[PDB]
Amino acid sequence: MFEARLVQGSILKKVLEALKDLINEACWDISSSGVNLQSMDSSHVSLVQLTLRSEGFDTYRCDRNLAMGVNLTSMSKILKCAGNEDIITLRAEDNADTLALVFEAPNQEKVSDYEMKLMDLDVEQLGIPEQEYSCVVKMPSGEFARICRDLSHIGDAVVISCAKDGVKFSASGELGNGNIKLSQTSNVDKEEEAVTIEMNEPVQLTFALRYLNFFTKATPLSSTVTLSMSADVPLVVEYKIADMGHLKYYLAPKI
Amino acid sequence: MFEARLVQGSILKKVLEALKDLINEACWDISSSGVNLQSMDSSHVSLVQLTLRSEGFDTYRCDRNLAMGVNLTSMSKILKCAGNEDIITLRAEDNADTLALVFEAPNQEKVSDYEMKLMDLVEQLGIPEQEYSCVVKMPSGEFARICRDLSHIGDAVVISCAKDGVKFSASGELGNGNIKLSQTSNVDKEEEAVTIEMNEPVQLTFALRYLNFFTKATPLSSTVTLSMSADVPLVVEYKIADMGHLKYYLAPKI
Amino acid sequence: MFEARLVQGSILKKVLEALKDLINEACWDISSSGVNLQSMDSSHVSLVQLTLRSEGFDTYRCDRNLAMGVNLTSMSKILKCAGNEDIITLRAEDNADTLALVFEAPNQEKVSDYEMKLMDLDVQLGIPEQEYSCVVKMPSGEFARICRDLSHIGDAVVISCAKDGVKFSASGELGNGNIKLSQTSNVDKEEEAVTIEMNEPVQLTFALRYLNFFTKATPLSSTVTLSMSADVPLVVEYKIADMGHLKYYLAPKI
Amino acid sequence: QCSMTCFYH
Amino acid sequence: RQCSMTCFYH
Repeated sequence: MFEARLVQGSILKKVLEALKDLINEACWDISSSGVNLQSMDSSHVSLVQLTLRSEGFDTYRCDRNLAMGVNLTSMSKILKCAGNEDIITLRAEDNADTLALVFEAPNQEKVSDYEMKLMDLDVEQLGIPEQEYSCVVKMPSGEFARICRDLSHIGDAVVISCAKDGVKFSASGELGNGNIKLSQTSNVDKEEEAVTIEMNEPVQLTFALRYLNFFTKATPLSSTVTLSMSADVPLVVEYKIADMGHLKYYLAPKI
Repeated sequence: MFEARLVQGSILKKVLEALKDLINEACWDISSSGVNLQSMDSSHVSLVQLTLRSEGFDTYRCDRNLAMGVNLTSMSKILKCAGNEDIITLRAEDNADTLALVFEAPNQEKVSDYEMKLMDLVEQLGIPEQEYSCVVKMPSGEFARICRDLSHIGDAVVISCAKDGVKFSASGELGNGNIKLSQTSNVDKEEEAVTIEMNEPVQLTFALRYLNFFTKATPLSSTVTLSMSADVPLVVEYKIADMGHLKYYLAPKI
Repeated sequence: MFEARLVQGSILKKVLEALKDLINEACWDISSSGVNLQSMDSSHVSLVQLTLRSEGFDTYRCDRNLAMGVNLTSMSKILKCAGNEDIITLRAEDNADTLALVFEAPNQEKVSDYEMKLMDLDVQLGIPEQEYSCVVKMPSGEFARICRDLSHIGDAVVISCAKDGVKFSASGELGNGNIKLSQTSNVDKEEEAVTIEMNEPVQLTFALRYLNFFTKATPLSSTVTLSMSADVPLVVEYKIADMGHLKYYLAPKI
Repeated sequence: QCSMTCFYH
Repeated sequence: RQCSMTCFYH
C-alpha cells in the first residue's frame, strides 16, 4: 500500500500546474524514498524531472515500488478542487488501477475524496548524468519569467549568453530584436532578488522560448530559479520545492 | 402608477446578474405589497421566484396590480449604467409600454434617464407550502465552490443528506468525487455554520449546470438554504438583506 | 541622429494604448521641435493627431527629420515591457531602418534594448485652427463612462450643448437613454466640473464606436475638451499636460 | 431529466 | 535548430 500525508497541499497543486501544460501523460515513480517523475514532451525537445522526498511529508508509507501512469490534465482538474491550505493525502493499493486523493480542510468539517483512474504506460526512461556546468546563474523567479514572456513577443528563440559581468537574453523576429541584461547584483543584506553568477568560460546558446515559458509555470514554487548552461549541453532550469525536493527542466538547444 | 426609490442600488444590480444568465424575459407583478417575479428557463427544468417587499425600498407607490414584462439582460445593462452612490428611481404608468429608470447622483451634477421598452407575456406555477425532509443552511461561498468543483468532475450531483451532514457526489470520465460537509458545532458567527434539519434521510440527483446558474446569486447572501425531499424538486433559497428572497427550484434527475 | 530620454515612461505607454486600437501603421515625424503623428483609422473616418514637444522630454536631440513608419501594436507590446520607474530612451539614425527603445532600471541592474523594424507608408491633411460653437471641458472619466454606458443602448450618441448643460442621448430597440451634465452648483470652489463656452446651441450625432476608441486616452488627462459645431467635425482633445496633446477628430451626421 | 411540470400546476 | 532531448541522453 501507498499512503502519503502532505499538509502543505498548495505545493502539489503548484507542482501539477507546472506539469499539466508541458507533459500530457506521465509516470509517477513511488518508492521508499519518495515520488520521482521523469518525462519528455510530445516532441522530445524538453524533459521534466520532479523529486519529492519522503522527508517532506507528514506521513509517508510505501510498501512496493509503485509505477502510476497518470494523465496530468485529469489530475490538474481534480487538484483544482483543492484549497491552497488543504491537507492532501494520496493513497493507492499495490494492485490498484486508481489513485485516491483526500483533501482535508484545516479540520473545517469538510472532506473531499476523489478517485482518479490510472493507466498502463510503456515509458522511455532517460539517463541524466550529474555534470558541472560552465555558467550557473541564480536569479529571481519573477525576473526570469518576465524576460521569457517579454522576449516571446519579439521572436520564438532566445540566445542566452552568460559571462562574468552578467547574463544577457537576446531574441530576433520579423519585427526586430530584444536584449535584456541582468547584472551580478551584490545585495549585501537581501538574499533573494539577487543575480549571482558562477562562470568557468562564457557560454552562448540558443533555446526555444515556448518551452521556457512552459517551464516558467513553476514560478510559484520558488522565489529563486537556477539556470545551468554548458556549451553543447542542455539547459537546466531548477526550482527548489521548499526543502523537500526539486523540479528540474531540461531543454535541448538550437543548432 | 408605480414609483419606487431605492438607495441601495447595488442590491438590484446583483439580483439581475443572478437572473440575467438563467432567464431572458420575466413578468414582474408589482402590487401594494411589493414586487414578485416567477418564471422558468427556456428548458422548463428550473424556476426562479423573486420577492422584494415594499418595506425594503426608500419610497414605494403601487395602486393596481401591474404586470410588466421586461427583458432582464436589457435591464441589467441599463442598471450597470448606474453609479455606485447614485439614488435609483423606477417609475411606470398604468397603461405604459415603457419603464423609466432615473439614476440621480448626489448634489445633482449628473442625472441619467433611461426608458426601457416593455412587452406582453407568462406562466406561473403554484408551489404549495410544504414540509421538506432535509433542510441544510450553509455558507453561500462554500456551496458555490462545491458546485463549480464537482462541475469539473461530472455534470450531475448526488446530494445525500443525513442528521450528521451532507455529502455531494459526482462521477465522470476522469474519476469520482465525494465532498462531505459536517454539521458545525461551536461556530461563532452564525453566517458560517452548516445546520441540518432532518425528518428522513434524503438522496437526490440534480443537474450541475442549473446549480451553477443558481450560484450567481451568491454575492446577495452569505448563507444559502437547500431544501430537499425525495421525488420533489430542490429549493435553493438565498435571503436578500432584509428586503426579500430569491428562490431557485430544480427538478431532480430520473 | 535622433535620441530622446524620457523619465516619465508611463506617458508613452498610455499614448500607445490610446492609439494602437485605432490606427495600425503610423508615420512619426521627428524633428528638432519634437514628435508629430497625424493619421486616419483603418476605415479613414476619424483622425488622430499626437504632438509631443521636445521641451517635455528629459533629453532631446534631433539632427535630420525622421519619418518612421511603425506598427503601433508592436510598439505597444515593446512598451508593456517597461517598468513604471524605468527611464525610456528612443534612438534612430538619419538613414536608419530601425527604432531603438532602451528601458533603463533605476539602479542600473537591468537594461532592456529593443530594436523595432520600421517601414514605408504613404499619407496628413491640414486642420487649421477654427472657432467652434460649443467648447465643454469636463472630467475625462465621466465622459468615458458616458460613452461606454450609452454604447449599450445604441451605436450613435446625440450630444446637445446649451446654457443649462450638455446632454448625451441614445436610442435602440431596447429603449433610450439621456444623460445630462449641468454646470457647477455647490460653491465656486469647483472651477473644474463641466465648464461650457457656448456661441450657439448645438445638437450633433456622432458614432459611439469611435468615441470609445478615443476614450482610451483617459489615463493621460483628468479632463477632456469637446469642441462642436454643426456640420463641422467634433474635436475630442486630451491634453498631455506636461508634454503636448492628443486630438481625435470625428465627423458627424451618419 | 424531470421537467418542473410533471409538477406544479 | 531544433535538437530532440535525445542526441544527449539514453
